[PDB]
Amino acid sequence: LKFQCGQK
Amino acid sequence: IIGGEFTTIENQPWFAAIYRRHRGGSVTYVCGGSLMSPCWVISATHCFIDYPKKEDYIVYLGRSRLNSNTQGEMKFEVENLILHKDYSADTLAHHNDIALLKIRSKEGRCAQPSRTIQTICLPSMYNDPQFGTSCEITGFGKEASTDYLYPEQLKMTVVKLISHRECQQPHYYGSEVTTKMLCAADPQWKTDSCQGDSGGPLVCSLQGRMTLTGIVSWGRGCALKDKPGVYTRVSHFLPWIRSHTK
Ligand SMILES: N=C(N)c1ccc2[nH]c(-c3cccc(-c4ccccc4)c3O)nc2c1
Repeated sequence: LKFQCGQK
Repeated sequence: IIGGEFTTIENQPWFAAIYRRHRGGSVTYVCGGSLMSPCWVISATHCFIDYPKKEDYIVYLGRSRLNSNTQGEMKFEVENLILHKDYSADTLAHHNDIALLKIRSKEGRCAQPSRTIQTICLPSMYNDPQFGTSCEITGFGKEASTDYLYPEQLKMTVVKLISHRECQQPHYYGSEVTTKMLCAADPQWKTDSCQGDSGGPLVCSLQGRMTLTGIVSWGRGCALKDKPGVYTRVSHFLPWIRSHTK
């Protein structure tokens, strides 16, 4: 629910 | 990419596709890139060198195909185009081949988080994976060095990081490769990046995260023996990046 760099 | 599998953007949600508009009606692909934060995309200065007119570039996020649409894709305008000062190319290599694009949507917004759009993580100051590491590269580039068209579906492949010592060997690239570049190849010289993949990411895991370790930059041929693909060493540009993404 917002960016989480690196997550697919 | 030579070799590789075809994928969808849900598998590379940080990949961005940059196209250029022409008067006459067409938009042609330029290079790939990655999303660092909501408003910033990173790519390679050589992609913009011959035509540094930011108003003629379009950046698309959430795209699995080259010329058709994907549901979920976002389109953007380049608000600030930052090329590297000290960018130089020779007969092969490009030095300081990293660039930043600040994206703005026609409504005045930056990227928003979905299942097809995500940021990739940066490495920490001069920290890299060890040679041997398998990283994956992605993009819409040639499939054979002889092709004159790019695939319509996104491809991906896995390559391993090699050391400078192996790359600077005389029968490879000698001194064309410097400490601010990285080399990556397939053990059996079967897959690699190629023309059309420039600006795209080289992602590996570092301390648990999926990190943008390199940017596709140059190479001699595609998937040739003892001619690895060369990438910009992002860990060595973090100062630069920071200075502009503050
Ligand atoms: N074998 C490789 N690892 C490789 C990777 C990326 C490449 N990109 C190119 C490339 C070749 C001609 C023109 C451009 C180009 C792309 C955009 C703007 C200007 C030139 C390339 O990126 N060759 C490449 C070769």
